[PDB]
Amino acid sequence: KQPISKLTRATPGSAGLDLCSTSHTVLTPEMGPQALSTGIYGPLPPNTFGLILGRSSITMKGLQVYPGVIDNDYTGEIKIMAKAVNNIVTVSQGNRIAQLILLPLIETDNKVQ
Amino acid sequence: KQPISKLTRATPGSAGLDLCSTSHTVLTPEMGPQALSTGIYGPLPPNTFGLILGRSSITMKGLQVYPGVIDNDYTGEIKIMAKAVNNIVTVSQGNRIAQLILLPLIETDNKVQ
Amino acid sequence: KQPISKLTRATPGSAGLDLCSTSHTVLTPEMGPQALSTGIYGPLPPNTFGLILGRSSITMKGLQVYPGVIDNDYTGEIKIMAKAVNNIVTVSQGNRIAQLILLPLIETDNKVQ
Ligand SMILES: O=c1ccn([C@H]2C[C@H](O)[C@@H](COP(=O)(O)O)O2)c(=O)[nH]1
Ligand SMILES: O=c1ccn([C@H]2C[C@H](O)[C@@H](COP(=O)(O)O)O2)c(=O)[nH]1
Ligand SMILES: O=c1ccn([C@H]2C[C@H](O)[C@@H](COP(=O)(O)O)O2)c(=O)[nH]1
Repeated sequence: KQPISKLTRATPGSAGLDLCSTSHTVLTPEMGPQALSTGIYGPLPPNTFGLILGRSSITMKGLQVYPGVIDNDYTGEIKIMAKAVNNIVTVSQGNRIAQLILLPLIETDNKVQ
Repeated sequence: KQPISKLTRATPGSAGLDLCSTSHTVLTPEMGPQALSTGIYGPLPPNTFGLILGRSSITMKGLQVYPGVIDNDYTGEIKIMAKAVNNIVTVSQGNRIAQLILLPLIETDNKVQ
Repeated sequence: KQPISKLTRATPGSAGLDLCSTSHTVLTPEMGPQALSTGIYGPLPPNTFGLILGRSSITMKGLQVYPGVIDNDYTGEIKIMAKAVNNIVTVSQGNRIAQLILLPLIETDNKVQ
């Protein structure tokens, strides 16, 4: 059970923190959205929220990651929501399949329930 | 006709403001992108823009929300662009199907036309 | 070879900078994700990263742009990752098919490799 602080950036100017699946998973188009396990857990740094986005090299290989919002105070496991677009896609364990982007959480007076 | 200020957050640390459809809508894969009415209108707080994203529980049920950019000064109705991925999806009136994220609008010197 | 500074905003309050394809491209659903050339190159303003998102009018016409992360220091050509959802889509040269959003790049102590 690992916190977001254990994630790494590919390069200094990389916007995203790499996310890997902890399991070998095969996806087919007819399966629809699948939630892939990462072994990485919220919560996020104060005043930030997360966006899970695809890596372009993985998108172009036919695996769509659905953009996912990670709430600031989520303490569960970050999962990647993914779908094989046209073809059979195989994710090997430890392959980098998504990225976590951190963004400022703007305060508003919207009511909270 | 309701402003974004009438939206609510599920919880204090929730990144997104919940968006519901004002209509019962059935979607099938062959229908392609459909714009669902929300009865909620721009514009956005100063120096912010909006991103419409899916709720993960709804994505995993086979309804894809296409990420949508809400411009700061848009004064029209915020619609959710949505597609049934694989199966027939039914949206009941008032079910929460998307979320609005507010983000800082960065100024640039890019020319404006 | 044109920098992001040559991009234009539709309007002052437009969140996104317009991206056009430099080629006439026809897309069919069975083709899967295609990377469309823009002739526009990184890098991004300091402390920012980019998100490529669809234009709603183009999404509703059946062309899905996969959200793409542009790293701050990417110096290559910005490409639009796109897919025809259900039908045959034709992109004419110079038609605006996506938008670039600029966002703050938050610093973290995540290790960098
Ligand atoms: O791709 C995603 C999207 C969401 N979540 C988790 C974190 C979110 O805080 C929580 C609730 O999801 P949303 O309602 O924010 O979409 O689910 C993920 O693990 N992966
Ligand atoms: O999912 C969306 C995307 C856009 N719009 C509205 C607000 C945007 O300001 C306007 C123009 O769309 P874009 O060009 O920003 O994509 O359409 C929506 O209501 N829902
Ligand atoms: O839609 C996209 C996504 C990415 N890239 C380029 C810029 C990114 O910095 C680089 C690496 O992609 P990612 O790993 O950030 O997804 O590819 C694009 O040109 N278009």
